Amino acid sequence: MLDAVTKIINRTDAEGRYFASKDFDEVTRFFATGEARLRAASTISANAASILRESAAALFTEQPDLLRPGGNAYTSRRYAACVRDMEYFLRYATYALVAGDTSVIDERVLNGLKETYMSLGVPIPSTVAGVTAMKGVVASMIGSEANVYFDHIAKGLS
Amino acid sequence: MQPIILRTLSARRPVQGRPNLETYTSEVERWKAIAQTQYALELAKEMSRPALRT
Ligand SMILES: CCC1=C(C)/C(=C/C2=NC(=C\c3[nH]c(/C=C4\NC(=O)[C@H](C)[C@H]4CC)c(C)c3CCC(=O)O)/C(CCC(=O)O)=C2C)NC1=O
Repeated sequence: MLDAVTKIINRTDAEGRYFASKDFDEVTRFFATGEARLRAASTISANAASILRESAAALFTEQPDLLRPGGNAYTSRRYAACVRDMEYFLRYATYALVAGDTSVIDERVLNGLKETYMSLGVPIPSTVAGVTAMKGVVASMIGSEANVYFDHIAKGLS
Repeated sequence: MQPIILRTLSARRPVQGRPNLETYTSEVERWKAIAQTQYALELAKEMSRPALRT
C-alpha cells in the first residue's frame, strides 16, 4: 500500500527527478492536515460499534426485504456477514483516511469484492446504499473528511 | 339561641399523605407488557413473510 507521501515520491520517481517546490508544497499540505486526520480516525475508532449499529439500522430500514425470508440478508449467518462487511468498510476507510491515499482499499477491500458479490448473489446496489448510509453517519460524526474514501468503496462495487 | 349545634366536625380521612404506588405501578407495567405482546405477535407475524412476493 501507499500513503500520500509515498504516492508523491512515486510520482517524482517515475520522472526521475528530485522533489521540486510544488512537491514539497504538497507534502507540507499533507503534513499540516495530519493532526485533523488522526483526530477523525481516533473519533471513528472510539465509536466504531455505534457507527456500525446505526449504519446497519439505516440500511435495513431503507430495504426491509433484505431481512425477510428469501432476502440476501436473511439468516443469522448472512446478517453477520453483512455487518462484518460494513465493519470492514469502516475500518479500511479509517486506514485510508489516516494514510491520505486509497490504495489500502484497493489492496485489502476491492481485491475481488465485486466478483465475489456478483458470484454469491449479494445485491451490489443495496451494498452501495449501506456504504452510503455509513458515509453519512461518519460525516455527521466527524465531517466531510472521509466522504471520498467511502465513495471509493462505492465506486469499487458500482 | 341555646341549642347545641355542632359546626366543624373532623373528617373520616387521616392527616397523612398519599401512600406510594410503586407496587401498583409495577403491576400496571406487567399488564402493559402483556398487552404489548399481543400486538407485537401480529407485527412479528408480518415480519416473517417472504421478501418480494407482493
Ligand atoms: C477484509 C476484506 C474482506 C471483505 C470486503 C470481505 C467481503 C465478503 N463478503 C462475503 C459474503 C457476504 N456478504 C454479505 C453482505 C451483503 N448482504 C446484503 O444483504 C448486503 C446489501 C450486503 C452488505 C451491506 C453477505 C450476506 C454475504 C454472505 C453470502 C452468502 O453466504 O450467500 C464474502 C464471501 C466469503 C464469506 O462469506 O466469508 C466476502 C469475501 N471479506 C473480506 O475478508
